[PDB]
Amino acid sequence: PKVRDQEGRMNYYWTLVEPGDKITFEATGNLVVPRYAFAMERNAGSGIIISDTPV
Amino acid sequence: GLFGAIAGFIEGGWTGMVDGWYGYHHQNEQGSGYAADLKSTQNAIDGITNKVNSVIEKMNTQFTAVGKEFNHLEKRIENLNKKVDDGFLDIWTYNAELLVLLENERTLDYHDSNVKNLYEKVRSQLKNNAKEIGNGCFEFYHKCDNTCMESVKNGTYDYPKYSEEAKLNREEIDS
Ligand SMILES: *[C@@H]1O[C@H](CO)[C@@H](O)[C@H](O)[C@H]1NC(C)=O
Repeated sequence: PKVRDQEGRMNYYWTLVEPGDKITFEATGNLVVPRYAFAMERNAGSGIIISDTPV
Repeated sequence: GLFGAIAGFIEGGWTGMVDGWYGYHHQNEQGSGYAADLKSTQNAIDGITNKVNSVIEKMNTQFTAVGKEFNHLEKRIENLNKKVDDGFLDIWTYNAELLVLLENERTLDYHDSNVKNLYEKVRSQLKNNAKEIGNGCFEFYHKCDNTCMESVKNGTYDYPKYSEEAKLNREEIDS
């Protein structure tokens, strides 16, 4: 069924690559390749507040 | 109250005593006035301050984000998370409400005990030299000037120094 004028669908995936590791993308079609990644260091705790209260 | 002094055999408090929680009221030829017993008041302030700090400081928490997010097929764990949040709420609400109720009763009792003990200390000092006229008051059988008053409020009352003068006045008035 059409959602935003689209009868097709697109699934989104993610993964965390450990330092020094290799990630391989291989396809014959239908792949939405990454362009920008993010090198990051996670903290411990915190969450997501959903509110209209201003920062 | 529990010790019978505050709102008991001492019916009311003193608005004219501003320097402490418990104290004395005196009257003699030189006038009248109010003075707090600094020793007992300072002990109560130390105890009540410690009581407040204990109730607050024993609550030490760690960094924590309570909230969790679950999708439409994770309803059971969403309800489990809700059960945990509600269970802590009920435990903390119930304990906090009751702790305040019980500690307020003990605090009012504690003040009642201090007033009771202060009266008993004076009564044990004065003995025959004064008459208990009620309402936490003593009426001396001998003139008690400002210096004599200071001895009582300081716990340094000399019973034998006035014992014979009080004895003569006590024995006549009772004759
Ligand atoms: C009050 O009593 C204390 C008891 O230690 C005594 O040292 C002090 O000298 C007394 N006060 C006066 C003014 O004598």
